[PDB]
Amino acid sequence: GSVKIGHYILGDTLGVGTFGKVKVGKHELTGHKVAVKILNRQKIRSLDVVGKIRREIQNLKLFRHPHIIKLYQVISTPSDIFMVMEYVSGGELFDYICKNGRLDEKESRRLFQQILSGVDYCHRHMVVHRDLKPENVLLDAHMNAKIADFGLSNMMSDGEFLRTSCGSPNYAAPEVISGRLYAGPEVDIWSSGVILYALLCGTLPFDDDHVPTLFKKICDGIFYTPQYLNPSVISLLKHMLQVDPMKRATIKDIREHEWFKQDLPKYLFPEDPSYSSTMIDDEALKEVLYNRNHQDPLAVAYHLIIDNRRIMNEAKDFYLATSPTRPHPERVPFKAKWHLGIRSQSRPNDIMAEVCRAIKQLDYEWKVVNPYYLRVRRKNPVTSTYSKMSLQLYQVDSRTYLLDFRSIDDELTPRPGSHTIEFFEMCANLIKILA
Amino acid sequence: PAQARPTVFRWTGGGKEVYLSGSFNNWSKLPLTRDHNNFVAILDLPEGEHQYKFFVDGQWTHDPSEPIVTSQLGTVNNIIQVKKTDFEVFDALMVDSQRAPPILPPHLLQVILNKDTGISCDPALLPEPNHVMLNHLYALSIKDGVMVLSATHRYKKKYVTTLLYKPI
Amino acid sequence: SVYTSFMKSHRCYDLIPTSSKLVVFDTSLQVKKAFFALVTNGVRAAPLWDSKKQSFVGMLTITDFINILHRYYKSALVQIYELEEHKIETWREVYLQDSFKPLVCISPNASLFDAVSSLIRNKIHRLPVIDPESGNTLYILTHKRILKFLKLFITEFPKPEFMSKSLEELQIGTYANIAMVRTTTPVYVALGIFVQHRVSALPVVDEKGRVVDIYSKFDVINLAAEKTYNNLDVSVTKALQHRSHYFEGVLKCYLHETLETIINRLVEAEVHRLVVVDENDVVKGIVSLSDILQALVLT
Ligand SMILES: Cc1ccc(Oc2nc3cc(-c4ccc5c(ccn5C)c4)c(Cl)cc3[nH]2)cc1C(=O)NO
Ligand SMILES: Nc1ncnc2c1ncn2[C@@H]1O[C@H](COP(=O)(O)O)[C@@H](O)[C@H]1O
Ligand SMILES: Nc1ncnc2c1ncn2[C@@H]1O[C@H](COP(=O)(O)O)[C@@H](O)[C@H]1O
Ligand SMILES: Nc1ncnc2c1ncn2[C@@H]1O[C@H](COP(=O)(O)O)[C@@H](O)[C@H]1O
Repeated sequence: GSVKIGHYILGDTLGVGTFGKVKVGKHELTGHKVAVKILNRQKIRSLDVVGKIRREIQNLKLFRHPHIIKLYQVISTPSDIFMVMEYVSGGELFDYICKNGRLDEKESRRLFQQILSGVDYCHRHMVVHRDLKPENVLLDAHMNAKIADFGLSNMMSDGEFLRTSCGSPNYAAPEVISGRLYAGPEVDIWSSGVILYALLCGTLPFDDDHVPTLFKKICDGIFYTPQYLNPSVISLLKHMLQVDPMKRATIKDIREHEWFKQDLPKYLFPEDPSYSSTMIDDEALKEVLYNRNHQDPLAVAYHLIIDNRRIMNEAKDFYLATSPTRPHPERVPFKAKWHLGIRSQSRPNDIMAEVCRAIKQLDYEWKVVNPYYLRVRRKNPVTSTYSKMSLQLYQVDSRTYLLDFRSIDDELTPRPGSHTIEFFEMCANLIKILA
Repeated sequence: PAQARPTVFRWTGGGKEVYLSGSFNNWSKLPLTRDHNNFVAILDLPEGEHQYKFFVDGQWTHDPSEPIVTSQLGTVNNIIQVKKTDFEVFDALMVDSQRAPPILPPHLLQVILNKDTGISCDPALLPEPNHVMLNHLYALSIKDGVMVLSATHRYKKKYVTTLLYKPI
Repeated sequence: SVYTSFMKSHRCYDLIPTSSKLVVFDTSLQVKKAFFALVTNGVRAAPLWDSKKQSFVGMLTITDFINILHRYYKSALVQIYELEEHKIETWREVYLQDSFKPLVCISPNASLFDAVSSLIRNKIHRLPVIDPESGNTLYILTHKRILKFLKLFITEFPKPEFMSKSLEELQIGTYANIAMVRTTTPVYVALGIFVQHRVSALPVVDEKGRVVDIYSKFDVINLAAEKTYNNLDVSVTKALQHRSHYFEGVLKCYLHETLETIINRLVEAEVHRLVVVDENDVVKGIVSLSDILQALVLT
């Protein structure tokens, strides 16, 4: 007898994983090849990712996109979980660059457009890969990029930041190696910049055998630009590799960049850069894979009305506000400066003590997760329900610190009052004391 | 259908020959395929109890790390119960589960109400918010005995920045 | 109809913009501070929140600012005491001693036919969209928002014959019981006309009855912006001088013009009403968005 799961005959080991090995497989009838990621259930219990594994399976299985590895099926056994995925024969992009050296400009751009399309698709679905690098970018027989190994990925939540140490130092953003909080799309963009550099130069932009030197090189953002590099893509690299995450290029910026726009196929970015819906986008949906796959009429109709809405340019100002001729009639006759939470120049220990005694003064219940992190709950004296908020002390500068208020969604059914206003009133009581 | 349920029999150790004998195969010798120090066969088994034993380099033995049953005749076999909950992925994962202040992220320093918008559009409209900015409390310095609080929240694909005017 | 069934199909959520701003007032807030807040945030109306009841009680609009001014204004030599010393709740108590008005709102999953009906039935220009689950007010729905949504997202064809029918043949708008002011008419008198007739705007006419300007309820909020509200003795012309630098002539229409032409003009201009005029600009009546939406829903 052989080793056979889901009619596939398990072959040689492609690669190893922290939880389990990845093994090629071959259909006993058609000879179709897949990649089977074996997850030992007792191992995923030892370090408890069981919820994280459950989530990764959900998201990856819903994903469809040419340049992301597809998850065909997840087969469960008493001792093991089998993830059946598409198989690409070209292997790692890293190995291809090792063997063949640097790719020319047109081939580097062709692959980078495919890779960034996958990265964009992940961000639209609120997923950050966090592991992006040539080792995790595979190739098929036709040299199409395939993004793999979402094991280190994460699902982004509203109002939350990610401090988790991830990936590799060479591909890690300056804020990642510094342990600073980040949103995470800007980190995938940094990694994509290093991939783009590796495609063009055949070497890594930040590398050193001395680890402290390497971490300084990354935080300095200084890398060598070879003479043969197009100044256009150099400007693109400088923007993606910006140390400041607020000055770092977005995917919208890259799509607008002239070097990226050249030769770009339409299937890679069928959608507007915005990750939020527009009136025009919904219009097509109301009229009732195709966007990312080769064109089909049902897919074609979508672009048809999108291009028809664009040519006129008369419908865009309706659904959203542009930031910078005829003034809007209601904007003509009508400055307050907003700020985040409340600031204190006192000691971090003193301001946390003042908060805690004020939480107690208001008869609020609170749990201490971190010295600077608090989770506070207030019972509404009217509706007899509970209002939750999280408190985090941040450091603005040397002498300045900031208390951050953040609302927490409840799990309740339709409920009395306003969840947003109840959050404001709860903060209002505390702010009144602290001010 | 439910009568074929994939079950992994894995022997961890060395050997020239490793066989699997169980109640399912009528105690015959099924050769296990080796991958370094692991010998494996995957069998589709009916629901319910099965007893099995390994033949390793001429020695009949059982897996000490796996459940066993001892017969009144002194026979020691490994025993496995094939159960439906193991073959549903999310049911299997359901039973498996059962210092200085952090530097302020610059993302939160983007204030949607401080952002100025073109004069040619509705004053009620706002730019598209970053998802990390959602649910965070923003405020105005208390003036005239009135405190103003604001936060941006999401309703399905739409966002609403709510301002509350409350007196102190 | 093409429009009637369209409003029956779509949900209020479809009209909610991607990112918008919403101002909410606590009912214990000083009512003068609230009207200043409407100017600061560029908002014409706000939901009222009672912390005691933990519920949205109602809406504060510019009409309430008009009612307060007309009621308590005495002269320019004496401050308006009630405007400064009242709280939103205290004037609401004065405004409706025996009469009782509830909060008219709508669910985001309700249709447009429901929304247009609610605006017409209650004679309101502000319909708050409130999610029944969270209890949060999502958006403030208006006539202007709905008609522009209809114009943008409805194809011209099929086109009903009624769209090519003239304004006169359709009998849309008010050609009787006109509410107007002379160019010299004091602001206080105009506020009184707003209170009695309860109309959105007053056409400003000359000696010959030709409309040279228009004074709407929105224009009244400029009194709070400039803090000139304590002098109401000035004419409506002087009150409208603030918009003089960039103003196009009063938007009008003729009885022989089609319904489609009028709807296109209003959606493009983003205003609530047109002044029906003859060739010398003499005012024959008014066509508002409430007149149009009542015609599109009924038919
Ligand atoms: C490091 C580690 C990771 C995972 C792990 O758990 C599992 N490894 C497995 C290997 C196999 C397997 C698959 C195909 C095979 C073999 C043979 C030929 N072929 C063709 C073994 C199976 Cl079907 C289940 C497994 N579960 C065990 C260990 C471990 O601790 N090694 O001892
Ligand atoms: N949704 C609503 N619920 C209760 N009262 C309202 C609502 N909208 C407007 N009003 C009141 O109706 C009157 C006319 O306001 P307007 O909508 O500006 O014509 C004012 O007294 C408003 O406070
Ligand atoms: N200046 C005005 N004089 C008389 N009626 C008007 C005037 N403006 C609007 N109306 C009418 O008042 C009703 C509500 O319109 P509006 O107040 O513009 O929402 C409609 O029947 C209009 O025709
Ligand atoms: N028919 C019109 N002609 C000229 N201006 C108008 C007209 N309708 C409204 N406006 C102006 O539009 C602004 C807001 O009007 P509304 O929002 O319709 O009350 C005010 O400055 C009005 O004077």
